[PDB]
Amino acid sequence: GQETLREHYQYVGKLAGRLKEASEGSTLTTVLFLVICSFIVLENLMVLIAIWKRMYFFIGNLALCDLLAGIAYKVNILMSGKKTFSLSPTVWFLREGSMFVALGASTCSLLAIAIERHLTMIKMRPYDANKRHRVFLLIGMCWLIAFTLGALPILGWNCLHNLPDCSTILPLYSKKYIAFCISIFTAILVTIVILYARIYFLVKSSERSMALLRTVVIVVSVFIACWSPLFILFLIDVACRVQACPILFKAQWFIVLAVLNSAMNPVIYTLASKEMRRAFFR
Amino acid sequence: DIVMTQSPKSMSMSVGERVTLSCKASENVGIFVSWYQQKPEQSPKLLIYGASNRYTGVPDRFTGSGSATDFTLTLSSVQAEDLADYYCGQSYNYPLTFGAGTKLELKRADAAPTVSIFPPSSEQLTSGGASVVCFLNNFYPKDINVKWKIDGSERQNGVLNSWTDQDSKDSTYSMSSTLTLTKDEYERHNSYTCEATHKTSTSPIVKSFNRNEC
Amino acid sequence: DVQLQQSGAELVRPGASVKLSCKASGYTFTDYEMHWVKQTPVHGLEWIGAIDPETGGTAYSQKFKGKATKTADKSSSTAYMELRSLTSEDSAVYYCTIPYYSNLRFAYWGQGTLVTVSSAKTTPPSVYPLAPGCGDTTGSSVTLGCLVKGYFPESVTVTWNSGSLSSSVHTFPALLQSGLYTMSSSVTVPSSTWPSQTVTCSVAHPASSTTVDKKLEPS
Ligand SMILES: CCCCCCCCCCCCC/C=C/[C@@H](O)[C@@H](N)COP(=O)(O)O
Repeated sequence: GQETLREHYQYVGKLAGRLKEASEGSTLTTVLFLVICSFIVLENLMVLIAIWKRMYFFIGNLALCDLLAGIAYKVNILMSGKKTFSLSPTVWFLREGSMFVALGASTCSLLAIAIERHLTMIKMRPYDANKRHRVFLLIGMCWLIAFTLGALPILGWNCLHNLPDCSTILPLYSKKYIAFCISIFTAILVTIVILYARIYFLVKSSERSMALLRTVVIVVSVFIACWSPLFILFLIDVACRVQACPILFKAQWFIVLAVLNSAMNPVIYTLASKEMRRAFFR
Repeated sequence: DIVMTQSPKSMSMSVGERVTLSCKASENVGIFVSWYQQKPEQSPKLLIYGASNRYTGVPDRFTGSGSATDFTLTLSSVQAEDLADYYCGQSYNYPLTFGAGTKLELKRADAAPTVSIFPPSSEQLTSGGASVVCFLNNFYPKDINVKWKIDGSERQNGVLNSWTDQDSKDSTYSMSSTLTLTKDEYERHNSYTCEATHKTSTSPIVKSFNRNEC
Repeated sequence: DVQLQQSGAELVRPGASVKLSCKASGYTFTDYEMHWVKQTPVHGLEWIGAIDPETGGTAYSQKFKGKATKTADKSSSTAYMELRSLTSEDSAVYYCTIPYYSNLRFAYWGQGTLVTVSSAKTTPPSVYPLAPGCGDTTGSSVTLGCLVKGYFPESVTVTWNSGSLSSSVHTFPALLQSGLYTMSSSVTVPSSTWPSQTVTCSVAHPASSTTVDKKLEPS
């Protein structure tokens, strides 16, 4: 299926002409991002072996999401660039949809941590058996929405045989699918920032009350500092017509800024008890 | 290759009208069709690439459309600087094939040509040549057909035809037809005729001379 | 930013060869193809071929396999096209253009190199006065003119009474015929102007250092 990818990469502008052989390479940034993947797989593997003893499953689910995100982007670099024209479009949907299920479950799990710290606070509703029925239905819905949204192009919703709907970052994806992903990502983002402000507004109750919780809800909002410049660029992609906005060609720098969020999540969420500080005493 | 058939060949417009240019393909081209504009001794300048993607600097009056085979380009208000030649080209398979052309022109009221015929000069007959010149100037529209009749017989070999574009004041055309013979053939016949056909007259406009009496 | 400077103005004998050039600036030259398009008034726009600048690989049309030959020098960021044994069919304007980002958008074109294929050394024109056929006019105006036949090369300059009359004059462009150009011009006056005053044709061919005045007398 090489000529199908050739026509879409000629429509987008990443392949210049029907005679030129492709040569998308740097050999600097494509070894840099591997060491970024080599740190995300190394950080998140250490989180999973360190836990053995409710507690820690939400941190363990998130570090599992960031593990597979580090595995899939390391897979994605080795199958992109000059190698991406040896791939079938059915293989191409697997390479790109593997990053929408891992990063989709990573962002959905951050919402599940947001509902967990909100639930056990001021009001114990008897609507939910909160023992293990809540922790299983959250993580089940975090991975069900991620696979459903992430594998939604390969089941049909793509720009195959409809070139004006082709995105410039993802040359086979649908711009209407991206606008579905923009509108529900912001719906995840405005949900987290109103719950995290509600948790800060509901710890004001009856040494002192130093409240470190204002200082941590700002530092966990590096999530908007890591993820929103990609979704500006997705909003640029759906809005800009083809070959008119050339900031979309440096989009791989906006991808890693969403994937360095997977490196920060072992730092932001494992500051309790300081496990690593004892775990390498000798 | 892939033949692109572009219509109309030329269309006379006044300022503010709507026009729609058609470009059909022999094959499926997809949406790779472009639209170009050309002005005299200038490069073709791209207006619309893709299905309907306006290049930078192209105004809102230019509108593209089409898919696979049938393609259109419309002007919602023809302005004075849009008076140029236009082309369509396929860009889906190498070799690139373009259309034949569409000339946007200025429309005015009709004008009959003013026809004048001229003998060979005395100096050219001393050198063995003999040119007969017929001037057809200030006429509208450009649709004109000119015959050269020598003793009633049409002749087409040895004819140079020059043209002006639309005038800088009249917005009319002008034509210069020059029939060149030898001296020995020019002295053989008598009736020499420049005959013209135009919209402004049902009968053809004729101006002629006999070489014997004067 | 992106210009395609193109070596224009050529003039070549039949059976000889010519090598044109298109010079690129404002972008990395080895990342986009170079294309060459031919424009005649008869055949319209014709595609000659293309070339990938890094790795000198070409693709032609079958009509031009044998006429056109393309190279690319990436150290100077310019592309060359060589026409070989030219006839009169090969006299046209040759454009260079790029598929900017892709073959979808041919946004940047060159400027054209005019190629005129003639066969003569610089020859001064013969100027002949065109006077009417000794029939007195029934109409008000009197139309009369000047004929310039058989000159090479181009740029010639015609004026009427050294420029003293210019109202309602039609100077027609030249045509290449048998390797030689030919230009005509007509001036229109009322019956009271000619032959009462003197109307002469002032023609000047600078490439042969020739200037000739021809007075238009009746007969
Ligand atoms: C509900 C939340 C939704 C959020 C979903 C996660 C969004 C993250 C999108 C991740 C997509 C990144 C994958 C892109 C890879 C491309 O850079 C290369 N394959 C193209 O390189 P090439 O081979 O073309 O040279």
